[PDB]
Amino acid sequence: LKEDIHTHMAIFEQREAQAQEDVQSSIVDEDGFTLVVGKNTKSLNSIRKKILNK
Amino acid sequence: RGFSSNMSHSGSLGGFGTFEFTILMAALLNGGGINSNKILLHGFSSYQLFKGVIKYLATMDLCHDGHLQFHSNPASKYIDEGFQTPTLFDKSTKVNILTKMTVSSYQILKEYAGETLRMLNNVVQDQFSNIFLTNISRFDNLKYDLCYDVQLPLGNNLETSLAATFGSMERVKFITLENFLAHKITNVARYALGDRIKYIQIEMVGQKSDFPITKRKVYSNTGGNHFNFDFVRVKLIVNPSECDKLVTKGPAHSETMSTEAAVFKNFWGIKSSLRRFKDGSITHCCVWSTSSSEPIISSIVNFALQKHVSKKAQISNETIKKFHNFLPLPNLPSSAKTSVLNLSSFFNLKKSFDDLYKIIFQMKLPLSVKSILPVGSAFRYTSLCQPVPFAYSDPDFFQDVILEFETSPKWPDEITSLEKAKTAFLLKIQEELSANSSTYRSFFSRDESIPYNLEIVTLNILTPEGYGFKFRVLTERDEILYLRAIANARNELKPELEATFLKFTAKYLASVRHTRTLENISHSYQFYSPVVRLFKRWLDTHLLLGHITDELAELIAIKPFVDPAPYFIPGSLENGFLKVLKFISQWNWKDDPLILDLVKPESERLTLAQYKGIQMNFTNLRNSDPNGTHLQFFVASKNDPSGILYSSGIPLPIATRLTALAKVAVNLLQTHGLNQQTINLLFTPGLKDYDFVVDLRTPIGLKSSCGI
Amino acid sequence: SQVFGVARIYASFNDTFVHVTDLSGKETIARVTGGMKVKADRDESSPYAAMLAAQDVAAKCKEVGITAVHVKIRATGGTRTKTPGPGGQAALRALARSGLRIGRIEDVTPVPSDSTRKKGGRRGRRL
Amino acid sequence: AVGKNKRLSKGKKGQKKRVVDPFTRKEWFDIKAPSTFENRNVGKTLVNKSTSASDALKGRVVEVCLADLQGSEDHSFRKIKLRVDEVQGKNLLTNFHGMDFTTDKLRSMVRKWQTLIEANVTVKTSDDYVLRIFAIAFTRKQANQVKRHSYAQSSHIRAIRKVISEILTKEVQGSTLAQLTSKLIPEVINKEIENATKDIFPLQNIHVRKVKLLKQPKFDVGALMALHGEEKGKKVT
Amino acid sequence: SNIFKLQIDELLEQVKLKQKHVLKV
RNA sequence: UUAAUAGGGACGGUCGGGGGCAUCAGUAUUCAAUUGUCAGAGGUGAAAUUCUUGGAUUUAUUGAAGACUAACUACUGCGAAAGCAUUUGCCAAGGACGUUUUCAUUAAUCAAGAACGAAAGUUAGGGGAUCGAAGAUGAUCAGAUACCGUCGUAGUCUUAACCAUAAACUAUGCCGACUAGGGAUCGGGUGGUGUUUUUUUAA
Repeated sequence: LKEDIHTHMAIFEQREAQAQEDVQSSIVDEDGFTLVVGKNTKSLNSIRKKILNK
Repeated sequence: RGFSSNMSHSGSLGGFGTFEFTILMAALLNGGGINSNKILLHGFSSYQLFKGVIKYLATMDLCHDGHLQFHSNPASKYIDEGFQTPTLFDKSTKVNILTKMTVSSYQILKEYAGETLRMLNNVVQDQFSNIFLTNISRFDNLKYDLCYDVQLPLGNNLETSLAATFGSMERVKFITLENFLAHKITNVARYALGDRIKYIQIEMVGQKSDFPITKRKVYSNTGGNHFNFDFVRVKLIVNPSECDKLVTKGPAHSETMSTEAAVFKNFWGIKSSLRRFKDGSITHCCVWSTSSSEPIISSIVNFALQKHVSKKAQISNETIKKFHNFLPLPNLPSSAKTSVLNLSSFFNLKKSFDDLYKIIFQMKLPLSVKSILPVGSAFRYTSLCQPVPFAYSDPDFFQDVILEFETSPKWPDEITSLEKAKTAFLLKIQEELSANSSTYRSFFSRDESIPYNLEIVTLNILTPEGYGFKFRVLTERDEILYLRAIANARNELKPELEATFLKFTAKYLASVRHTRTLENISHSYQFYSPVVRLFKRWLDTHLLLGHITDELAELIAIKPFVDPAPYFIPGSLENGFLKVLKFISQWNWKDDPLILDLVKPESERLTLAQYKGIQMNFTNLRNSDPNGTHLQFFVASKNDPSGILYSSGIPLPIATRLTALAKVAVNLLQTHGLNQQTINLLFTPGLKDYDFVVDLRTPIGLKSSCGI
Repeated sequence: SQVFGVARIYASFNDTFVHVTDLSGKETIARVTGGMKVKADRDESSPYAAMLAAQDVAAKCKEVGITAVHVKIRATGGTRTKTPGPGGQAALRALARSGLRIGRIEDVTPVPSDSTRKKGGRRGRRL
Repeated sequence: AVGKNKRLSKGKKGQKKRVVDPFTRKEWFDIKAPSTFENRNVGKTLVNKSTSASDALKGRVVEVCLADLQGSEDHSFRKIKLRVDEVQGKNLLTNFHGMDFTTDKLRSMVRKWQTLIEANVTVKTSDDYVLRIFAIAFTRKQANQVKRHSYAQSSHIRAIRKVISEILTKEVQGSTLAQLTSKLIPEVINKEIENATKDIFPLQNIHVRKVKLLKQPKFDVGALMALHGEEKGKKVT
Repeated sequence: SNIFKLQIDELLEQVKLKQKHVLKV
């Protein structure tokens, strides 16, 4: 169990870290539209879900 | 309520008929108050006329302190003085109509009037059917907690001693020996039991009132023109608070033995003793010994009745004995002597938990522990077998405990990551627990109760005292992730995901509330603890616990107590259990919802707005599910307003089987009275209607490791 | 083996009350003041009155059986001074001098969040 | 003034004599605390012997510091009131009756150049024990703050007061008093307030100032015995 | 209250004795 | 024709111990019930009226009444001024900021008159805990403690109207320009930044 948990947390932290950088990296569309990302946002997948939810 | 105008000094409950009801109408329509003011006005409707008298009988006392006088031929006046017997005097005619009322029956009458007045004032729930369209007199056991049948000796005439005891002095006072013996039995039984009981009724079984014209007096087969009865039955309403008291307190010691002390020593004889207590008081007292098979009352009534009425009488209540034996006897010291109302076994479990409860807090963790909430069955006094040290074959040995740490924003937002963080907590809890406290043993286990949630891991702690505890994390993020789970699911899969959420809250969120309320309410209902196990034991014999969650049985078993109407709150194992079976027999779960106020006896009571909300839920559910295939039992309360939490997922065949056995059980009691043969028939499974039956035998006997 | 009391001292500007009780408080064990122990009223607030007052209860304290006391010192309070006067501390000294085991010391002077007008008036008092 | 020169006062004629030492009749009685506290021994008390003793014993309230009951100086500044409810064999069973802090700690807490926020709520627990809670918090400056004071605007004080009130109401409603007291001892409640108020503002020294029990339901000896975790006497041979 | 009143009236008419059996007695 | 770093109004998020009507808390004072004990309690520079063995003062469990918001309280905030410090809701009102929205000179000064106007005072009801002009009474010994003590009317609070006076002070008409630097604070706005924060409920 110790090894299984340790591997799983490490993989998650890398993916979570990468996701947070992607959203807060000044995303700009090919037509020069700069996506607005709020502070504390971590995943772009979450942003899409809000647009769908609302 | 089984009330008639017939004689009651003979023993039958009655004397109060229409005439005593209607005559009391006129007295109150002509006055009735302590100021001779009218209590009933002649313009009152049928409801108002009936209400005041149900109120009148309930609160004004007509037997011991106070009596009412009226004029048939003059305003009726309530006098404070009492004649020590029920009296509604009539000065115009100089007759007391309430002469036929026995002292014992009057309090029973007053109890019914008061408890109906409470339902009459009730506005949340309709009580029309209970007050009027429910017969509580069909079974004595359902109506009365304990029943003892006494066989008098030489029964073609009573023994010379017993006939001598009646004597010349009592013919004038009591015209018939049947009347005299009933008063003798009531006085000694009432005096012997004292505060242990609320009401006592003595009934002459097999008493006839009609005889052929060819004969002068009624003839009983046992009587032989001497005594018009077969046998007497002592029926009791026991008081749970002091029913199992080991000692019967008596008058205090003094220089000169007082009259109360005189009757105290004479009545119990050798059984009486003068004994001192820790407080330093010296009083005359007598001793009893508790037993796991019988109550203290059976011992008192036997000894008291034999000494005073007849040394040759035979007292036997085997029916209550069988139910006590069917309750498992734990493997603890002095188990046989322990009473069925004792919860010492559960308390020792709590103290062991308290020791571990301290160790966990002082331990240092990355997140501070918010609270630890025990939620196991034994913590709410409901486990089928009482906890036993090291008896780990009991399936209820490992008690669920909910641990919740302080709110943090660092929880994984992925649920499989969320739990692997949860397990990482318990892993650390295991490590320092092993180091600092080596006397405690621990191991991990997986849980699959929540469907599809295959990562849950729980720590099972084996305490040095010999008890097991199972620990699982609660997280604030966990709930909303499930709410996130339902939202993203495809429309076809959403009904499946909400079912997963339903069992999650059943185990984690609502489980905490269920134990908190039940533990507190159980104290007031002393006999709830014994009955609920025996009901669960009954379910297990018929193979129903496997589909019935433990909570549903508990909510079913508590209905006769929070809602005892038209009956009284049970104070016996046999009375409480049969009432549960009766309710199931007459419960129409397709059209009638089951909703309870989990409150102590007269806040958190359901008021009208919350009440109406719950039926509105039932109607909406039944609109979509009229046949009830998806859901059968609608059990709701303050804790569960949805009403589907603890009754979801049961197959329809099991639901009908539960009601089927109850009706046949009631029909069995109707056809054949309560006895040893019936009780065994109730508690044994048919196993024939099942299409195929598979027999298993374990390699070793599991009783001794189960604590039985 | 250690039975506890509560030694309550009320140090007013004109008098000092030394009152020893049980833990809960209704039962008085011993109550003496400076007026008990002095011949002139002007010296009731004097520390000398407090000590001979405090010593008297301590002997009476050992009589009933109480061997330790929790000290709850206070002043007159209200719209008057908040701090116990020299008499209060002197009594606390004597209780230590008597030998009684002192458990805890707390100030329970009544502090008003809002006080009615003082006796002095606008121009003041204590001239 | 016991002086001779002191003038006689009116009361001095009628003087009842000390012909009875009161303690000759008084009987000592032992007090016990609920199982929630580690140290059940909280001393003893005395009453006149029964002619009864119990009637005076019921309603007895004793106030005691946690440090004695918990055996830790971390709670030296907190006190609990325990009310006697049942007596058996000279052992006085008590129940939680109140909580409060020492005056010195409250005075030391209130300091200049900061804002004092206090919130109170009237709420009942699941056992129908109606109670009133008082909570206090204080503003604090950040690590890099250069402003002397850490005042918060009125809208912010109201926002904090709304958050704190919600938490206190939630904790009391979804718990029993015995469970409620179990949370008071570790001071867990303060930790959720400071995290609940965390995104709003940094607060320091968050504490539940006082607990009052406004009403009580019908007394239940059965419940009382359970919280404390019957006895035969001795035959006179 | 109106529900209870109508429930009384329904209860009565169920238990009212049939007038024909009166005339017979 | 401009759209005055004239002005009006709008609209957006804030901001305030601004105002009124309800509502909640809070100790403290006095009084009352119960509870344990006993000789003084009170007050002064020192004492005496006064209360007290029907139990004073003091101890605790409460309850009732009327005022009023300590500590947090700062060369800080709001209001034309006088003034305004507990929580929550309702009613409207207002300064500043933002505006690539709107009128187009609608402005400055000023008589009579009007509104507000601390505390005290007045008419007629209510309330009356505390404080308290007046009046009563104790003591009238000693100069740093030399005017104190007890009872206490009107008043202190409020309702509907009068009275319109303050060292109601920048001891200092109003409107509008220009004529030095410096950094503390309050409200708003703009940019940057990394700590505290935090996550698909919202905010």
